Amino acid sequence: PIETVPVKLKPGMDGPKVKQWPLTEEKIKALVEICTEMEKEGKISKIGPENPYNTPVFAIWRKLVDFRELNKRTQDFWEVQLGIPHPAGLKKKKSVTVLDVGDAYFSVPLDEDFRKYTAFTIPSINNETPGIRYQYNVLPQGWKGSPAIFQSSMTKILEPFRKQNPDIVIYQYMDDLYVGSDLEIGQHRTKIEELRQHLLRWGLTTPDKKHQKEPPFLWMGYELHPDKWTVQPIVLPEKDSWTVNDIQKLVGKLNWASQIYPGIKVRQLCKLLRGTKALTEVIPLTEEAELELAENREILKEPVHGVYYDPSKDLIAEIQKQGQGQWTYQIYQEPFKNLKTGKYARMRGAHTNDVKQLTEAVQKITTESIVIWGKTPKFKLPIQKETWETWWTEYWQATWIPEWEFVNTPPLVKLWYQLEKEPIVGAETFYVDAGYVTNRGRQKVVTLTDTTNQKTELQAIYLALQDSGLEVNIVTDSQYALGIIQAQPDQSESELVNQIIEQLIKKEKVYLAWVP
Amino acid sequence: TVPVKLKPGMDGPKVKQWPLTEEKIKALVEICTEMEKEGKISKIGPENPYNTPVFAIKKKDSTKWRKLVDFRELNKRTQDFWPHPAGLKKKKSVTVLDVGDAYFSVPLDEDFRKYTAFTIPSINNETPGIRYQYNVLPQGWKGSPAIFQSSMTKILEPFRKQNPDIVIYQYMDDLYVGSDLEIGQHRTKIEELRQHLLRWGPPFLWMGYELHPDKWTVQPIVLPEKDSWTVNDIQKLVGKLNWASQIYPGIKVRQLCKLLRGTKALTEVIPLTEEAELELAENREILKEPVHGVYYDPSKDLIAEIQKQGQGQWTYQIYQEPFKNLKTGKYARTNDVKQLTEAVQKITTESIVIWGKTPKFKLPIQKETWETWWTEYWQATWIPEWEFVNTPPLVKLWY
Ligand SMILES: CCCc1c(OC2CCCCC2)c2cc(Cl)ccc2[nH]c1=O
Ligand SMILES: [Mg+2]
Repeated sequence: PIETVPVKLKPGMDGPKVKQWPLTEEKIKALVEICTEMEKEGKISKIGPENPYNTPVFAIWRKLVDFRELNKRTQDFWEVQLGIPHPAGLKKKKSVTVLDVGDAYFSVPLDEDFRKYTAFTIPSINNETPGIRYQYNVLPQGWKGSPAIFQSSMTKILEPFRKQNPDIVIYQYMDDLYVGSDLEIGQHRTKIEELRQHLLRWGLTTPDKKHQKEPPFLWMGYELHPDKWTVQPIVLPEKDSWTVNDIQKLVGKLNWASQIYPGIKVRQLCKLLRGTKALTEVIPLTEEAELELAENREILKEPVHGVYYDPSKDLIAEIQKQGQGQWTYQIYQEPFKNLKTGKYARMRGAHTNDVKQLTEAVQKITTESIVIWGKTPKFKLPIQKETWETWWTEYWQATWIPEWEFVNTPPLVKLWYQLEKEPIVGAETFYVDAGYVTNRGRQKVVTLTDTTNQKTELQAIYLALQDSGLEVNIVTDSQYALGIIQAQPDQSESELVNQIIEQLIKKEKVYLAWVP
Repeated sequence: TVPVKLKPGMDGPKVKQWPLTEEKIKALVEICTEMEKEGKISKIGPENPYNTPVFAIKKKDSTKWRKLVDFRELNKRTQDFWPHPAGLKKKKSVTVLDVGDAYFSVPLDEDFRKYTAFTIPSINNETPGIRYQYNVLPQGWKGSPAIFQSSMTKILEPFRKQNPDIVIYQYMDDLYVGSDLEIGQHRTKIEELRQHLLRWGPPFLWMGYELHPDKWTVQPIVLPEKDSWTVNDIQKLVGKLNWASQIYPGIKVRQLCKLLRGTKALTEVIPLTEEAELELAENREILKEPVHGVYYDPSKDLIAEIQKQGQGQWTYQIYQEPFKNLKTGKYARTNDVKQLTEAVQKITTESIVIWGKTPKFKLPIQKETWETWWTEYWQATWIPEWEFVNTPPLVKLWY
């Protein structure tokens, strides 16, 4: 049988001592029949008055024991720490058959010293008589450790047969067990029954081939084939009336697709949510939201599929700017034939620029790839070395991009302006603070309503930019705005800043300096 | 085995493991499988909820991979154990060794073992993950040096009295050997300690090359000495000064600020009045040296900030209290990250040598990046505490 895993209650805690709710005699009757079988099978064993512990049971006729209390008093286990695979990470198989493990918890011994805490009681039907007490010998369904402990076992139980059959891969998941190979249909179906045997050996019953499950595998929002994959077919509604809620879901449903359906855009839809006062509120669709819905609808009407990983081949990641703020990418191995795709809206910080933002996209993809394929892909970016490098070098923060190739695919990212590294001669000089004074005598004093100390600082600079000529030196005491602009942003959530940015793009030379 | 406990009330670490690259995972499987055969570690079960992160770093001048276990959290939860040589930092040459292997002989308290739990992740979550715990003293753990202290002194008693002209300082998995002998005699004397260590149970860290602490420099603040001075020049000059004044309050700006009266054009050149000329020269003198009255509080955390000056140039400062720098330096080249790691490691080694402690860094980088590449260039056997930050413009320009 299986090596027992030792269990303990959380430090300084005793076993559950909870009272059994009354039970309809008809329910008492069904439990006894059930429990007696479990005892006939070894799963539980009547016990004596020795044991003060008790856990409530009730009928649903099936059996259910409430282990919440025991669970709260049970130690933490290295949990199943679910982190599922992503189809793009799998490798193509010829055949993949799954087996449903017949009552696995009931098939795994339970640490002797613990069994006593798993005690429960079946009330006797008549008043003067006491009811039968029990405890578990195996993994109690619904108990805290059962999963961790069950999987753990399974894994040790699968080690042998696994190294004995290299030409086979098994992925464990709850009760499911998936077996794959590039073995001959029969030769594959063979090993499978070879396995089932080995499982039976430790008493684990699996479904019959007449009753097993074969591809496609509709699992966790996915549709899996032996050679390909995708997302469960998604269908967009056709309403006249859209609720904040329907909208919110649609957007969600659209994002989901993004990992494989390139071109999905949710901007116009997401915009619908602004101001909304209730989940049931009907928002009429704007003209551009219609267009978007209509567009995605068409993108979704084409059954695109994903490909599997060929450890053999390289990973190529390609990125594009789907519009200010939006980035699209696709990881492929074979020329323009993906395994996965995706977007990136992630604006880090109020102000930013395409170079920075793109670089951040590289880091996500990078992070993402190590997680799925265990390696970073070679990147193909719409920015050139010189451009990157120029930003790179002059930025206070450290950053590094893997190996990458420039791909001339508009729009190419660039810098619409750069601050003069040195004051400009022949250019007027402005001193800002809300207003400005210049070496040439000019000045403007404006009154701002609702502004904030800092927003005032920018207005000044803006003002100066406006009034100045093609070339300008600007002197400010605001250390903040400085930072902002020195950063060289080309987009901001703050309108003000965008204006400034526009001014900046227009000038021939701007020199910004800071003074106390 | 010695009964070791976590500080009172404290439970064991449950630190997430950062995604590792297939290559590193492989290195780790190879390594760990052998540490198992040799019973240094043992596979654990689900009854162990604890976890510490592992990594595969690279050995300098060796194709071999080194497993690096980030016991940082553990060490913090480990009970304290109940002397740093001020002379070490004075030696001309310091060589560092990896006596990490020494620990692999001493068993770890069977009851503490659970807390050394670590995991080899799997790619794409396709497998559970290989879980293990230590049977012996683990490298990188704070306990090991201590518990081995004993057998460690015994092992060095002979060389120490035979070569009392040599300073030998241990820190975690490293051994610092400093002297003043000729460089040639050093490497020769070093090599001798080696076989004297083999005689009981060690590679050259940092290339088998030497640190030369004595030549360590304290980069003071500097002012632009220049021909003609423009309005801008001065404005910056006054700015930089105005700042530094909080440290060296003997700095006067008056006379310089006078040249800057009136919205003149930035580029306009301003000649310096004798009064200001001398004011600067004084400010210049004041900066020539670190501000007096800055002492190291052994009871305080040692902090370290790094700044990127571009072109492969960085600036760092080690202080415990703001503006009260215990040390400052620069570092020149590679890519931003490689450099940045090399730096931290340089700054740490020194920190150790000097104060016998590792400083807590503030890094000018986005975390996801640091997490991604750092292991690719790291070579130390320890890992300092670090946090990630955003470097202010002025304060970078001031260094
Ligand atoms: C069992 C090995 C993991 C694996 C597959 O199993 C799947 C794991 C995720 C649950 C569903 C089955 C898999 C399934 C199909 Cl349908 C095609 C290729 C595959 N390639 C693989 O590497
Ligand atoms: Mg002013």
